[PDB]
Amino acid sequence: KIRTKVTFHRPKTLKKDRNPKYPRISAPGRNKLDQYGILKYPLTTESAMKKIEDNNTLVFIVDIKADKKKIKDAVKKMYDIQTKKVNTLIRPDGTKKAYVRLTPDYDALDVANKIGI
Amino acid sequence: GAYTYVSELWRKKQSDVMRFLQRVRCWEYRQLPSIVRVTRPTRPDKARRLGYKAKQGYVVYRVRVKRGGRKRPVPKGIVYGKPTNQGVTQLKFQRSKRSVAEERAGRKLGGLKVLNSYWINEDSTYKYYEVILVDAAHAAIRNDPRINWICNPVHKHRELRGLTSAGKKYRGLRGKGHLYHKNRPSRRGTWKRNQTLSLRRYR
Amino acid sequence: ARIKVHELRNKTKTELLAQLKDLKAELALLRVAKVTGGAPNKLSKIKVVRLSIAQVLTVISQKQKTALREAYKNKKYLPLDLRPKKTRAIRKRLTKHQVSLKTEREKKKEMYFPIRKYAIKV
Amino acid sequence: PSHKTFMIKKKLAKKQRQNRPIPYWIRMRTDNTIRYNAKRRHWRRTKLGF
Amino acid sequence: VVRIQRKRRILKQRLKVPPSLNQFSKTLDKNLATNLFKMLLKYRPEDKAAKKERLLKRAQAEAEGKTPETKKPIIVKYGLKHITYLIEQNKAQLVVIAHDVDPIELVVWLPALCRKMEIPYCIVKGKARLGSIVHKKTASALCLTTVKNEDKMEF
RNA sequence: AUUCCGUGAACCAUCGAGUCUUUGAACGCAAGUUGCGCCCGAAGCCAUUAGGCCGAGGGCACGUCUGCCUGGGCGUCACGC
RNA sequence: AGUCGAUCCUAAGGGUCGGGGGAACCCCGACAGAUAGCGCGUUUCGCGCGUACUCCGAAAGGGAAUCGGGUUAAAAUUCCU
RNA sequence: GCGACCCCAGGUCAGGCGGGACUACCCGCUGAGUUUAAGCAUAUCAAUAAGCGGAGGAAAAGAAACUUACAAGGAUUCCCCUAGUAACGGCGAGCGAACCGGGAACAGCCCAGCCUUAGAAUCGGGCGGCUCCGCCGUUCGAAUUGUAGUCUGGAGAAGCGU
Ligand SMILES: [K+]
Ligand SMILES: [K+]
Ligand SMILES: [K+]
Ligand SMILES: [K+]
Ligand SMILES: [K+]
Ligand SMILES: [K+]
Ligand SMILES: [K+]
Ligand SMILES: [K+]
Ligand SMILES: [Mg+2]
Ligand SMILES: [Mg+2]
Ligand SMILES: [Mg+2]
Ligand SMILES: [Mg+2]
Ligand SMILES: [Mg+2]
Ligand SMILES: [Mg+2]
Ligand SMILES: [Mg+2]
Ligand SMILES: [Mg+2]
Repeated sequence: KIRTKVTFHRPKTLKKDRNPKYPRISAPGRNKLDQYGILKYPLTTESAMKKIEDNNTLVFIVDIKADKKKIKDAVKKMYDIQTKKVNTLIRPDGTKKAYVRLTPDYDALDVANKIGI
Repeated sequence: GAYTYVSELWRKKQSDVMRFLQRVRCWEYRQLPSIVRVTRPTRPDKARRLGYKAKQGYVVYRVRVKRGGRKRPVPKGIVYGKPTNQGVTQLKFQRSKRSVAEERAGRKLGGLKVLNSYWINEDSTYKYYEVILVDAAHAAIRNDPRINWICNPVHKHRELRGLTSAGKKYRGLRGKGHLYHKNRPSRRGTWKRNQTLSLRRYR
Repeated sequence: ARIKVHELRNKTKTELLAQLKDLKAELALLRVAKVTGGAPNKLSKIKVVRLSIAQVLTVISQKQKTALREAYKNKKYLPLDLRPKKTRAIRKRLTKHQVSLKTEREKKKEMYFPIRKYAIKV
Repeated sequence: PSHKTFMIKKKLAKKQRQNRPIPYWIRMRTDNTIRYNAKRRHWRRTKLGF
Repeated sequence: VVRIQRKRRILKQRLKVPPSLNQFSKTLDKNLATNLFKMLLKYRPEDKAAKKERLLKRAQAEAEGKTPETKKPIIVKYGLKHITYLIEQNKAQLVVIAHDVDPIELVVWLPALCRKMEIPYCIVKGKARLGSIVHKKTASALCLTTVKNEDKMEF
């Protein structure tokens, strides 16, 4: 054997991927954050109604754990409407609120009428 | 028929052969960490007589401990008290060095049970013991009737409760009679029993 | 119109999932009614729908767990969630056979000189 | 301050929710002993001490 | 590990070795060792497969052949206990001791015992080689108690 | 709500089935941060012995025991060159 | 709020592996040591480099990117154009 | 260059174990002073409080390297007595057991070493079966630097009879 480096380096040895005999968890967990759990209920305040009328935007109360991507996906699944952009904030009461602006192809007033506000 | 030969040779500790071997071994141990597993015992006969068996689940760890007394660990060697307690040096730990070694092994290896230990080597600075430990979770141990008692919960941390051979030695349980009666069932238990003031219903 | 657990137990997984989806949609509609100022009759249905959702979920979970237990029956190395819980110390305990293990001399002593049945009268 | 951590904000939200009078119908319950909310807090009287 | 195993050899070389340990540095010559070991290769103990085959043959033939007599096997003996017992009982005819037994207190007295019992002994290189002889990872020592008629002269 | 002569009310009792959020000995790294990483992967989109997007969900701490795989050192030897 | 900040970097320092002490709670802190890994081509294996912490530590230090105009009872370089 | 062994290294390798929590009792360590002595330093407070660890339903102890000096008792533990005694103590203040005797309960045992060598008879894992806290078959591995079996001083090995 010929060594050109004075420093000794640990040789590379094979590693094996885990192949457990039994699964630690019997079955995959349930999807807690589904679309129904993501979308709690729409907001029916005066400001929300003004947003719907003017900016073609819906106002929703959403699970605090939900992100903008999940909110967009849940809105699409629930109401079959595209979203131009989702803005989010956490109210002082601790709940998450989302302003979801629909694309021009969709009418916020018609969507709200279908929802039932 | 060889263990007797080995035992007598190890009894002859001042012989040239033993001195050479112990010198080499002490040098080698000085270069390694304080606690280190050994593949097999270096005193097979002593391990046998202390309860080691050459089967799966038995392990041996070499433990190195510092020599000397116990200096009172007070800052600047200052004692706030009476002259009788003002002493700092020349104070002695109530436990033995082998007990310290077993405690270190047991604390380090929380998943095993310390069965026993024995002296192997020493220099002016260090004393060396080998501790025999048992993996109570192994099927061989659990199915061996002579040792599976160690798996019962009452034997947890024997070394830390002083239940090993060294534990009994330093607790004063290796003798019986007028010279040792105060240590049974324990020194503190005897003190409590003796100090108890019994006030019966009918006095 | 009320949900019966014994009736749910006779349904399949797909039917139970469809019923769960319908109940979730109804619960969402009831929440919308509540936030828009629904009448007390609509408001009272929230408890019923939530109970129905919980019942359906429980039936699904019990069926799945029974299936998993049957699949893992007569097998070693079960999943931890399916292994018996008991307590930590009880789980660590030695088995009855291991407790009863003894040496050959002890077995011979028990076989040769057991405690005899005797009386003192004559 | 305007800069606040998420955990502190959530704790403040909980405190705000807890700071309210008791429902009126609580006083009409059979064998009721609650007269008012004994744990009411005012931002100027007692500080949260966070 | 490398540094310490090299320094151990250096220290053993530097320090004076008492004669009892020094006697283990003089092993059997190459030619003599090769002859002895080629002799030993034909007295190896049966392996697990051979033992199982012989046991099943004996079980099959027990009732049918009415337990026919079988010649006593002639094989090398191993295991420190058994070797020491044979030496003490004067049944051993040749003793072979590995030169690299660790701890060496196990066999440091064996040459003295063999000399006292008038049993010829040799110190050879390789407990691993002895173990290979006896189908084991290592063997502290081996012993021959008897040899075959065709091999008595060379023995 | 309840065939209230009944698979049946209950802010009833009891327990075997099941669910059980963020943490905490707390375990990928941290923390006055819902901050910063890596790995596997159901279903779906078009993509066809080819790979892409997404992601349900789950993994990656330390010390140890048994067994195993992959390796290092003339540390002890042997066979060849 | 992709554009304002945290988030990223490191400062004084803090917290650590191994090692050394310690009855032990713990103490020193990369100092007693087979480091993390990083590039090239690929039958995913080979080749070449590889000085023992790729951790915390700044809403005033360093630093990727937004501007008008308009709009609310209360928000905006975040909402509308 | 190959092979055997030794020691060690890396594995999110297959399967296991450990950490922490509670306080009345229990086990180990460490450890004061207030106070008493009409002052005070040895002593006392106290082998205590505080501090650091480790268990269970009890823990610990336990089958004599004992007590005794007798016409002898016979593991350990606890109660009564011994006894405020022997002893210790600026022999000051104070401190202070044990044996016998009477009761509660009672239980004895397992190893190491010389002793298969006509073959490790021992044990663990995987796989396949079964009346599945275990048994059987097969295959790998551990182990001769010793797993099983016999033996533990009260004995015991070997031999001969019942
Ligand atoms: K004093
Ligand atoms: K950070
Ligand atoms: K240490
Ligand atoms: K360090
Ligand atoms: K900054
Ligand atoms: K603008
Ligand atoms: K087997
Ligand atoms: K034995
Ligand atoms: Mg290096
Ligand atoms: Mg003091
Ligand atoms: Mg360390
Ligand atoms: Mg960084
Ligand atoms: Mg006990
Ligand atoms: Mg009296
Ligand atoms: Mg008595
Ligand atoms: Mg098996």
